[PDB]
Amino acid sequence: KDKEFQVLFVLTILTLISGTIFYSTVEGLRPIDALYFSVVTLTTVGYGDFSPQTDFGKIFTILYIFIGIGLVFGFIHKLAVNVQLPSILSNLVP
Amino acid sequence: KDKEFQVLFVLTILTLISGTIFYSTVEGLRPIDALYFSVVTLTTVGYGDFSPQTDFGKIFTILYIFIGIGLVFGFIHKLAVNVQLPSILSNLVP
Amino acid sequence: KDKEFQVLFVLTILTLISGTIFYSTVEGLRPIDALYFSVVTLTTVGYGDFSPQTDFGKIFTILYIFIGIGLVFGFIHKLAVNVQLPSILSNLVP
Amino acid sequence: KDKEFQVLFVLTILTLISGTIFYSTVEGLRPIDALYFSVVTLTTVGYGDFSPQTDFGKIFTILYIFIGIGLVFGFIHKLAVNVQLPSILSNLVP
Ligand SMILES: [K+]
Ligand SMILES: [K+]
Ligand SMILES: [Tl+]
Ligand SMILES: [Tl+]
Ligand SMILES: [Tl+]
Ligand SMILES: [Tl+]
Ligand SMILES: [Tl+]
Ligand SMILES: [Tl+]
Ligand SMILES: [Tl+]
Ligand SMILES: [Tl+]
Ligand SMILES: [Tl+]
Ligand SMILES: [Tl+]
Ligand SMILES: [Tl+]
Ligand SMILES: [Tl+]
Repeated sequence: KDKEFQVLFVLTILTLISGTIFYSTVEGLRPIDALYFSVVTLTTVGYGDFSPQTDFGKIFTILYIFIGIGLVFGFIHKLAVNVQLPSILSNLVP
Repeated sequence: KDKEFQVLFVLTILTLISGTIFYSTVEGLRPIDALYFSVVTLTTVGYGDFSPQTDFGKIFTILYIFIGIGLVFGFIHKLAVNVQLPSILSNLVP
Repeated sequence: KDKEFQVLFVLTILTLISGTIFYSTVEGLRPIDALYFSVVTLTTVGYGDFSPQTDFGKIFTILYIFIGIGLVFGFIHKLAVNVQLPSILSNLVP
Repeated sequence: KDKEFQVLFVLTILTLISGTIFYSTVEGLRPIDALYFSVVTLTTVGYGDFSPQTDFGKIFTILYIFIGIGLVFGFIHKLAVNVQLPSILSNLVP
């Protein structure tokens, strides 16, 4: 639980590393924009201020979403259950 | 349940207060636009009519999403289960 | 189950009726655009091809999302479980 | 489980085939853009770089979302549980 959250954290980090490199290189975004876009994509926000322009970028984004969404939201949840909720409940009492 | 919903309500309010101040100040949005954007972000709608323009805004938005999504949707759900569904079911019968 | 799906269906319909009237009137959208926008909003797609321009539209959209998201996705799910999955499984065998 | 994932995979594929043909034809998108848009829609990302322009496209998109969202996310999850998580856990040990 405290130990499992560390697994999803690495996996998420690795997923975002992959998107940051792909979109910097193929779509030509600055690395910070590429990471931002990767996060905005896999959390399903999708502002569209960055969006792939090339057919290679679109095909990767299809695959990137299907693979990553399940992971990322897995991490958000465990962060919610096993890391966020404790601190909350511990602040309720002295 | 009636008591827990009040916890998530405050926490959500505090999360949206934080986004409203950050985006008003760093991204220069009117306070109402900043709150609207914060809500549109953390519910994962993401119209993109407002989107951060500065690197500081993008880095904060990455962190803001990961922290807040789990909270907000937690509140939507409890609102659904413990506050919305009762009124519905009570209207079914006299 | 077959009976409960009918409840969420009406409630969803009523939620979308409300958005269709509000956005037609306050934001000035054609009624079909207003319904489309209401659906695109409460399912959290959020293309942003329509987005509220007035402060009244933004305040309503904040409230509309928090109230409706929980409902709508409730209906999508029951449609998935109690109406979509049966037909699927019945087609598996003669 | 290994067998059920194959069911959702076909159904998802068929759902995306339908969107690819509809949006190519009615909205006039290149087939690759149409598939990309279908995926970006049903995963609720919604960049809005493509969005339907015709009333027929908007009405279909309303129905397409309500029908498909439940399916697609069903597939993402099973992919997460029954296909993604194993490989993860098997890499943990030799
Ligand atoms: K946009
Ligand atoms: K735009
Ligand atoms: Tl945008
Ligand atoms: Tl941009
Ligand atoms: Tl979304
Ligand atoms: Tl979006
Ligand atoms: Tl937009
Ligand atoms: Tl704006
Ligand atoms: Tl958008
Ligand atoms: Tl747009
Ligand atoms: Tl428009
Ligand atoms: Tl979205
Ligand atoms: Tl866009
Ligand atoms: Tl386009």
